[PDB]
Amino acid sequence: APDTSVSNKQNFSTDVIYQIFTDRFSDGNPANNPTGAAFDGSCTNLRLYCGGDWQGIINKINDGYLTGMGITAIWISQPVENIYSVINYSGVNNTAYHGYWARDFKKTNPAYGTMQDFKNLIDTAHAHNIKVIIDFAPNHTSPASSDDPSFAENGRLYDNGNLLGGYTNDTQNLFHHYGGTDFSTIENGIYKNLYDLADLNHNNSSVDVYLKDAIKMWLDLGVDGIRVDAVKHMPFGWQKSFMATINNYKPVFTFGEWFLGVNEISPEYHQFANESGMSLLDYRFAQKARQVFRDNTDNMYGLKAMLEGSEVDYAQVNDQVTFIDNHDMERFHTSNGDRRKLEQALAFTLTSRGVPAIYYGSEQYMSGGNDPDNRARLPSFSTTTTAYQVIQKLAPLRKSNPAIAYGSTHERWINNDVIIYERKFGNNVAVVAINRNMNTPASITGLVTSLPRGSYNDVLGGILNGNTLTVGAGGAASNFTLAPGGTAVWQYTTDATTPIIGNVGPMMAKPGVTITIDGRGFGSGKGTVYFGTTAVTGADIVAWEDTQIQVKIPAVPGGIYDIRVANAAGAASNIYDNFEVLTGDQVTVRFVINNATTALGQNVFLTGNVSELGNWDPNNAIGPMYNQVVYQYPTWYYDVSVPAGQTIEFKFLKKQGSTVTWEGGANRTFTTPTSGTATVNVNWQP
Ligand SMILES: C[C@H]1O[C@H](O[C@H]2[C@H](O)[C@@H](O)[C@H](O)O[C@@H]2CO)[C@H](O)[C@@H](O)[C@@H]1N[C@H]1C=C(CO)[C@@H](O[C@H]2O[C@H](CO)[C@@H](O)[C@H](O)[C@H]2O)[C@H](O)[C@H]1O
Ligand SMILES: OC[C@H]1O[C@@H](O)[C@H](O)[C@@H](O)[C@@H]1O
Ligand SMILES: OC[C@H]1O[C@H](O)[C@H](O)[C@@H](O)[C@@H]1O
Ligand SMILES: OC[C@H]1O[C@H](O)[C@H](O)[C@@H](O)[C@@H]1O
Ligand SMILES: [Ca+2]
Ligand SMILES: [Ca+2]
Repeated sequence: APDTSVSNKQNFSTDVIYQIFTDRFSDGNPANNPTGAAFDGSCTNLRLYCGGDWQGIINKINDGYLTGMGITAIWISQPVENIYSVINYSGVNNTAYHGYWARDFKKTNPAYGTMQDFKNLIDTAHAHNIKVIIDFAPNHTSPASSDDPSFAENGRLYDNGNLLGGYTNDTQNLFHHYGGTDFSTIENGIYKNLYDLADLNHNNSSVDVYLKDAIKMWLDLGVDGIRVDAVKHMPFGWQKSFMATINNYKPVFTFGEWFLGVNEISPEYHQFANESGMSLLDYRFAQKARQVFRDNTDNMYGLKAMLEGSEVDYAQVNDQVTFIDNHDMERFHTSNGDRRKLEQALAFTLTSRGVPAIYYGSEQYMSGGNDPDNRARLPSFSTTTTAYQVIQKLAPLRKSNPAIAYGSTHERWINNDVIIYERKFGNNVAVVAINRNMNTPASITGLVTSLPRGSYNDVLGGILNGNTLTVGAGGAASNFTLAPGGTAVWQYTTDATTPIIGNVGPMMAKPGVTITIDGRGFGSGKGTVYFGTTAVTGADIVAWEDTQIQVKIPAVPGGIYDIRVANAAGAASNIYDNFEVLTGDQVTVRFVINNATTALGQNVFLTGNVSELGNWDPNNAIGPMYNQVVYQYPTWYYDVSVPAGQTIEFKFLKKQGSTVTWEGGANRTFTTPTSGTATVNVNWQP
């Protein structure tokens, strides 16, 4: 299939995602609406159910509202059955309209629809070449008080109707009972409850296996992507085995939400995108795009620096989901904000690297503050707003122009208010010029691009006041004045003669799994895929065509590999690095070490003999381990994804700066379970 196919569930850079709060989009079936205190048909109480459902999204795909816009992926509210309680928080009544308060991950939320409505949504979306991404929130079930078992549904978790347990009298320890987080540390935020949500205990084998069985069920129903909620609040080791479960079973594009505020750059955030096996919502892009295009607290140099810097800091920048607002931010468009600002920011996101996500109602200029006011019902389904037309013209370029789906980003002209950047992938080029100043025209002189000579028409058709670009010899453009608020997109596409890899998904899997390599110039005839210097040819290449290769990961040792393609003619591609071949299936094991006293700045880490534990390398050791919530110093603990069903050797070490102190004695051995979790409780060997 080509890279742009609806069946490419592994990579979404050629897609434009439309993020839908199911309840707030279209009530296509009023018979499934909540009744009583849980429902507000006027949707003026934004914490109640307004009635929107999966039949409503089907109707909007069918009648061309979503497809007219060029949307090729929808991201909907978590589909699982939620609690039915209307919770009163100091006066306001609150319901599970948002899908985040699960009670059964194997059943649907009936307000949204039946399991048959879900399959009809999947099939209708696919028949219209729309991929379906669902939220999945495995961190917690629902508001619970162990002190008051009658509050809400006491966080109860059911397994396809069968009650597993609740928060009060949790003798099985399905949940964490350490109090609520104050967000002071990542550890604190992981093992304590978010607010009052009953925190699931992923170290409990029943919880571990249940959530992994539940995600496989939704993958069996044909979902094409997963947005994981609260990745900052679950153990990294468990989420890496969770990702290995998905990737070793049916790999689909998975990204998580790790919130970053304005100007916050976090190494942990970047480590998570680079090493977890899922990508992230690109809050670094979103916050800077809002600073430059919305709030004017930064200028185009800030924008250039984020684009240049993010291309390096994210190992796979083409997998990051970009957006200018979403459910956790005030809407981009303000009451007194010029609409041109929204239209430019959307033109910027749609032509930028990564996977653009448009929050529902952006095209209808919805404004609103923070939750719940950014989740109002969308007011109109008008197909003629300028913002609808901006998405309609630019979203198709993700499928048709590989420079926009995969290309590098090159700033070609800039000043405080104007950026002209170029996306390049082989000989495919897109050039985007944006003047954010709504008053001053920009005189552009000396612009050089990679466009062949010609008179390029603005793909936006002058609707954001763009113009034709005349390109002469050597990509030099004839000088022009960029209008106040002007935005223009110029492009050139042609065939790639060289194999060029633009994206690979999944990026972590065991031997035997088929990965998807997308790009251009692979040719029709089966060539060679290199994992390191290991050639994979012939029958292990499951599919080969010019834009997409599907190949089985060879049985190489676990570790990180560069991928490279050589077409049938021996021409080799660029290297696509950081592929992790896992040692096998994964299980999360909790390692607990007692009596590991440390100095200030000295932390305990774990390493061992499998790639998953850094292969005995102190620079790649797992940690720093935790030592405050589940166990307290000098006992340290950490949840680590390790190969299932085997004896690993490992040792703990203390690291402070450059100094590694290994524990003495013989290497430790442990035989990991085949599924479920295990705890290793040991004592520091001096
Ligand atoms: C729990 C959230 O924590 C992080 O995001 C926060 C961030 O820390 C704040 O500084 C920022 O101002 O707001 C964000 C949202 O609260 C984390 O990175 C996020 O992934 C995470 N937000 C998720 C999770 C939930 C579950 O609580 C959603 O909230 C919903 O639940 C509450 C109470 O249970 C309901 O009353 C709300 O109506 C729901 O939105 C977040 O919206 C979701 O984005
Ligand atoms: O500073 C690193 C470590 O040093 C210890 O002295 C301290 O008691 C621990 O709580 C800390 O994690
Ligand atoms: O008035 C606004 C209401 O919104 C929130 O849900 C608060 O929890 C609640 O206590 C407050 O009174
Ligand atoms: O057998 C004990 C030895 O095992 C491991 O290879 C450790 O790397 C080493 O530092 C330790 O001293
Ligand atoms: Ca309904
Ligand atoms: Ca948690």
